[PDB]
Amino acid sequence: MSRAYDLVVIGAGSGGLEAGWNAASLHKKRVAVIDLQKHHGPPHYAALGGTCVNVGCVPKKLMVTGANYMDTIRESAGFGWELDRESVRPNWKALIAAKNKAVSGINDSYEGMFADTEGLTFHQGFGALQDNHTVLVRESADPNSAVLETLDTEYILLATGSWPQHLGIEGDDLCITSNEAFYLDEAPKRALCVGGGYISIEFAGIFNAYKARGGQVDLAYRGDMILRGFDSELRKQLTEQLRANGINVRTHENPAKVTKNADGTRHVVFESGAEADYDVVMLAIGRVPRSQTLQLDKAGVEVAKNGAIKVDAYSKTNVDNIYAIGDVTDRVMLTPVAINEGAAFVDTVFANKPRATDHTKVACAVFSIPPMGVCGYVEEDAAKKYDQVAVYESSFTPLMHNISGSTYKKFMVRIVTNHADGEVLGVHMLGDSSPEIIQSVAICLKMGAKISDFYNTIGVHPTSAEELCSMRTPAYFYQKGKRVEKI
Amino acid sequence: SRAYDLVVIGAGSGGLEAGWNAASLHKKRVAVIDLQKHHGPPHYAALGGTCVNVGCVPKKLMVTGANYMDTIRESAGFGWELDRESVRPNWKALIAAKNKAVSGINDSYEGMFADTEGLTFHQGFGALQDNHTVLVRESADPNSAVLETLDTEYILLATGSWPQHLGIEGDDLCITSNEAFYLDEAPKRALCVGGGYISIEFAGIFNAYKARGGQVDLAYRGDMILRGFDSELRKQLTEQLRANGINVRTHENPAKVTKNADGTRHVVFESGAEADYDVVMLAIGRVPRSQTLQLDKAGVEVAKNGAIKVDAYSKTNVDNIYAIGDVTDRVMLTPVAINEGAAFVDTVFANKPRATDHTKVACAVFSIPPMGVCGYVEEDAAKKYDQVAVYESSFTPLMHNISGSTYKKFMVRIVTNHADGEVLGVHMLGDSSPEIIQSVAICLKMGAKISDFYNTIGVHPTSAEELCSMRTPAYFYQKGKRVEKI
Ligand SMILES: Cc1cc2nc3c(=O)[nH]c(=O)nc-3n(C[C@H](O)[C@H](O)[C@H](O)COP(=O)(O)OP(=O)(O)OC[C@H]3O[C@@H](n4cnc5c(N)ncnc54)[C@H](O)[C@H]3O)c2cc1C
Ligand SMILES: Cc1cc2nc3c(=O)[nH]c(=O)nc-3n(C[C@H](O)[C@H](O)[C@H](O)COP(=O)(O)OP(=O)(O)OC[C@H]3O[C@@H](n4cnc5c(N)ncnc54)[C@H](O)[C@H]3O)c2cc1C
Repeated sequence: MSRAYDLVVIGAGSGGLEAGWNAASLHKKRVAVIDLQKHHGPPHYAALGGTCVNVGCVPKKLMVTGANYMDTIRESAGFGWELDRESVRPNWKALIAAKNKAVSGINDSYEGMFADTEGLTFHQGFGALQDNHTVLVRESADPNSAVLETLDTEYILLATGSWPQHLGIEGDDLCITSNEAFYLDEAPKRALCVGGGYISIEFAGIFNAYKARGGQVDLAYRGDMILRGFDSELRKQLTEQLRANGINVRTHENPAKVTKNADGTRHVVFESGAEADYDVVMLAIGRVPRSQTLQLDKAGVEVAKNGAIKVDAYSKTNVDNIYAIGDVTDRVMLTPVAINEGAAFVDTVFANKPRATDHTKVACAVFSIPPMGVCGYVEEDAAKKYDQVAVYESSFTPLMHNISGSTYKKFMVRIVTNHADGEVLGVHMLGDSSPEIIQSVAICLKMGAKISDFYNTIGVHPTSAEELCSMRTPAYFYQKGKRVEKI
Repeated sequence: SRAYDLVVIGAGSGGLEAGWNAASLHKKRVAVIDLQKHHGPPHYAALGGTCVNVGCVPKKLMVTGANYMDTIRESAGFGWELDRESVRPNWKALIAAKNKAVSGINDSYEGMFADTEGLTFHQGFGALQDNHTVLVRESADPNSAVLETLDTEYILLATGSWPQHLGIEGDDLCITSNEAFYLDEAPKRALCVGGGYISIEFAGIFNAYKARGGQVDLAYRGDMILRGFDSELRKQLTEQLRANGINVRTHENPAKVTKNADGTRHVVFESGAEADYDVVMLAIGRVPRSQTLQLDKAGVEVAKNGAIKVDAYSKTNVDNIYAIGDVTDRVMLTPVAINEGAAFVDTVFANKPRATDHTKVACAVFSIPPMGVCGYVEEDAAKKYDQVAVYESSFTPLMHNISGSTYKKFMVRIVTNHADGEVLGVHMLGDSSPEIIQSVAICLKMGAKISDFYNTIGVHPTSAEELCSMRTPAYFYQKGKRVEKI
């Protein structure tokens, strides 16, 4: 045309593909999506479908599902299931092969999508900017490589995601990150997860279920407690449940130096001086916005210090026809948020239905064993926003577990309210099914539920979630930031 | 004045709520009567009620156990190697573990009466001599020994319900869920008669614990199991029941049951079909247990079937006699019984009249896989509103590509009033739907409309996030008539 394409998307991931397909399918726009690869795995790891499909949500969940069988096969003994317990063994190679066929199945569906959505096209290569109206598809991330394509477009959407952060330390190249974790051929007998975030804890559980019999999994983390940013009672009890299933949680610990040993194992010396030896050292310390090879200065797009592309409520940049979504904008790095921003962008730009994504009261899960589901503010946050805050709590060991022998499995729910009017500002739980229970709780929190709304619903019995409906009396309060006990 | 403020007959889910709140909160003298102090034969229930003893608590423990059959099966896909021909379910170990759990709850209740001043337990069959005198006797027989007499200002009858029997010959050789909890061996061939949640729940428990060559038959008169639930989910669940090995026999009803020389029972079906089974469990319905209470000499009205007629506030036609829970036959679930017990104590001793909302009650079926349901079924909703829109999803979770249980479809169906978008009912089939529905009911009590579901951001990867993903109706009921175009 007077512009060959309507939109060029860089990144065929969660947001990118939502954006790309609705603009084409619903609005009949000519959309080009660029990505580095068509199927998961090395060298790029992510591919069509993004990080979540390929080296993220979907494979980690199957791998956590697989890991959960260590506890359910142990637990069947208390309900009468007799089996030769000595014969039980995990097979990591069997897991990675089924995960690999599941993930490649998805990859093949996306190809089909493009095949029958007129106006939608996959362009493979490294996307980079020439100016706000020309996108280059290059052979490599290097600015000097052969340009394969030069796409002239009206609108540019940048949806390139995140990448694993590294440690500055000597030996970093002898460490893997979650990307490689998915493709290991043998499960580590001893593994060090470093970081205290959800990817670290989730991977500590997987390695723990699949390790060989004298194995050990350590999780090292700089802070005082893992999962900073979560409810602190929940973070204390998940540390105890983790410990109870054998992960050695070593807080205030950080790698100093990693050295290759003769046999292959790595030798970590910790900043404390402490040193040990592991098959695998996996760094899960952070995820950084992946903006650096796009040549954003060619179009003049502004980025933050950490690389986040700065965007307004509507995801637009400081260049009027360039928008950005997902992890590269560094707001809430979760797939369903990337998708939502993906959809709000097409309503705004092509459907003149201007929406901004609401990044408040976004629920999320940690698929540790046992998992967590969390939504809204933590009481220390609430205590510096509200005047009168009430904290309701409840703790119990599912009766099941007095029969299965994992008596350490306390289900726990913490509700944080604004005590002036009873509106629920946060709901935090630890225990099985909590990922599933919290979905619909977020529906209540977006509606503006009060604690009355919760204790007046008749419970479904016998369930864990019926605790939600039984917390009538506050456990303690915060009169103006200070933990009070009567308000 | 009277010796007692309240005499509760039936120390179950409703009555223990009612007696402990009136004593502990209001400082009343409450006398609570039950037939025994510990679960088990001969009366099965005991202090704590049918749920604690021969109900929700044991059954859920037995379903959780039944479920390991599926998870040890399914673990192979994720790389767990096991000597799979060594796996044997042991019933006696299940029942024992169950019995140890229930007895400990029974002992909690010993403790509760020990420290609540004013609450006491009196053991025997309670029966009415007039509207201020309750008599505790040795047995249901009117001419049995009167162990003690209680003079009271109010009476609350919370006596529950009991298995419905089939009038056929051989009915004396069928068991019901009461005896199912106390069986010695797993039945290898079991017949579960009934299309309801108890029938389907026990068929799934027997299917997992039976001996290797066995079979569970689920027989029902109707056309499809689980009358009252969403039809599509009744349709889907039957397949998944069959896929795990249950011979589901619809349009079937025992006509006659006889004993065989080895004490297996022989059933002659109304179809002329014939079959032998170790156990024939009648789970055809629950009937209000009002018949031994001598309600007639206190002038109390019962319905045809035996429900004690009570108004919104659980008050009978006799001003100081109330009845709550199953015996009133409003919604026979435990949290409703409990709720009515607290409402009654507010109405009578706090004089804050409350009445129980029996309208948007969520309920779960702990079948394999389970169900979580709440609100209107589209057929009912379409009778009340003339623009209903039905939304629906089903997907097989990826886990189940890898586990091999590819028959396990998760399914959610939302029924709305299309005019305002108010959500009238949410119906789910699949694992965790009991848990997910609890919070869906909170939404539904607060008046959630469908845009509230889909404007929420999803928690990925979970089945629950499908709730937030339905923007388009599948069809509609225009003025009672189904239409897919309004
Ligand atoms: C181990 C792990 C676990 C996770 N678990 C969860 C979970 O359970 N739930 C959840 O919601 N979130 C989870 N996430 C995060 C989730 O993956 C992301 O929020 C989501 O994928 C971000 O969407 P996005 O659109 O920003 O980018 P992505 O899906 O990251 O899209 C990135 C895409 O851009 C491509 N790309 C990059 N540079 C270029 C270029 N120059 N040219 C062309 N293409 C390029 C990448 O190859 C490509 O796949 C997890 C992530 C990890 C790593
Ligand atoms: C097999 C089965 C499974 C169930 N599963 C569930 C479930 O998972 N969830 C759920 O919510 N509900 C379930 N229910 C139903 C639930 O058990 C009942 O709705 C509930 O317990 C009834 O409460 P109630 O207070 O009316 O009476 P109950 O709890 O039945 O209490 C009855 C009490 O009355 C006593 N009694 C009777 N007559 C007399 C008398 N003359 N004198 C003295 N004592 C007397 C009984 O012995 C006694 O325990 C289940 C029921 C059954 C049987």
